[PDB]
Amino acid sequence: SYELTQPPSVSVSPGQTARVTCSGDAMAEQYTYWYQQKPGQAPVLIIFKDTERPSGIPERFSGSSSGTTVTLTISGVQTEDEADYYCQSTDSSGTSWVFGGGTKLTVLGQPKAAPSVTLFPPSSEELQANKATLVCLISDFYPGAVTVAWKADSSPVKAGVETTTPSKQSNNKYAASSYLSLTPEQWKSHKSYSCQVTHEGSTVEKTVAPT
Amino acid sequence: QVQLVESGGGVVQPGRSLRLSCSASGFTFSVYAMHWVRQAPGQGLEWVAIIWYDGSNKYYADSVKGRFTISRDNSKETLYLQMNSLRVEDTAVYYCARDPIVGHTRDGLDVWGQGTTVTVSSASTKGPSVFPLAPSTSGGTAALGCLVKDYFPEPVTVSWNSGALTSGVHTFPAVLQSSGLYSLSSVVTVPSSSLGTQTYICNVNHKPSNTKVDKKVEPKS
Amino acid sequence: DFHFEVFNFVPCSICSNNPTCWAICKRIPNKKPGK
Repeated sequence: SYELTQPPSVSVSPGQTARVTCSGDAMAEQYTYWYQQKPGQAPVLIIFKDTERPSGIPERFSGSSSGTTVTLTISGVQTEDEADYYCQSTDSSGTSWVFGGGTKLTVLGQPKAAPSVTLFPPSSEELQANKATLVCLISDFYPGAVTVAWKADSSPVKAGVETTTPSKQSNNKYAASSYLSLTPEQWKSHKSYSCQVTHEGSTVEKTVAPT
Repeated sequence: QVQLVESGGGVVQPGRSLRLSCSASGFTFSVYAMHWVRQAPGQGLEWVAIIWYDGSNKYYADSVKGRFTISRDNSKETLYLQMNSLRVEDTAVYYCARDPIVGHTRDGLDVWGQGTTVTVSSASTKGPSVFPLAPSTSGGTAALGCLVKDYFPEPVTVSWNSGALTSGVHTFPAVLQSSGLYSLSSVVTVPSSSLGTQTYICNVNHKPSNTKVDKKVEPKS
Repeated sequence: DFHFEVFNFVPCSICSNNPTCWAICKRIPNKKPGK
């Protein structure tokens, strides 16, 4: 029932000031807390009781409150500050704990890079197994956010699509994968299939045909 | 050092039960409240339950009320979560965290463990099928890989040429399909002039099913 | 003002049988205090 409202994403450049707000109907009577979580790691306490910063947390992190809205402020953001930030509080009765939806803070710490796309048709071995999977591999892009669109011939297709969230490569650039599941007859009937990747207002498209 | 270690996670079928443990060390466990907090893959943190320092007050999220039971053993400095009537949507990493309730220099969930993984699914243990991603000019590069399809449960590890090939290797995270089975791909970028001489073999290892697959990836035709 | 770990007080639940501890200790409340 009781929910905290937190923006899903905030983007910032190094040296700028990042702000993450979080609101809740009972925040004027209940303390709020802020946690930082990096990919693959446990959350870490950043701000407690609205405004207090524990010893060992850098001074650039601070918190303030205006009543039913609290704000996490990071002055002079560093690349190491890129993480998911969660607000947390309690309901009006003080017997139920609630987390906000989380804010992904993106720190633009390297120049923008356009993605490279490689589209694999279904292998003959999988087709012999009465299955068909088109594999669209996206690589070497930054920031780590893409949208993938599949097309049968010229019309969009959304059924049977599975796309992974971008993860960092070894060269600190991002990669992602998208799958289009089909039947063998679906793969042989259409003239072509295409994987369309959109990244930073630019579009990269590859096409394969069963001939 | 102040430390929290979760254990007891595993793979179970819906309706079954599972008991998690969280062993503390490095601090006076008996004066802190203890939380359970879970996180589904790719999702946010969700509070599960809390127990008072003396084991009296116990509060639960509505999503687990009547099914999960929290308890603690201060003599062993251990926190427990009894999970009954498990559901698919209970699949998450489960953290424990201490909470002083009235802390001064620190407050809230100020110390977290690393978590333990719980997977609730009606699927059974199954090894994967490995299909090649065959490569298709002027000193360029070409991408080739392996499609590790329809395995359960996680994880699966992929290497290339028994670990000798690491440059340009990227193993993607898994995808949970509607069938309840996982699939991922591992790709490596190599010079296009080596596709006729160099041999490329992906080494797939699925420990939960005790399945190992070596698959050679060749250009088509 | 005795401090114990993250607390600015000594919890009475760890005093055992020390009389001087019970004269300065404070009890952890049954409810999380509000603002």
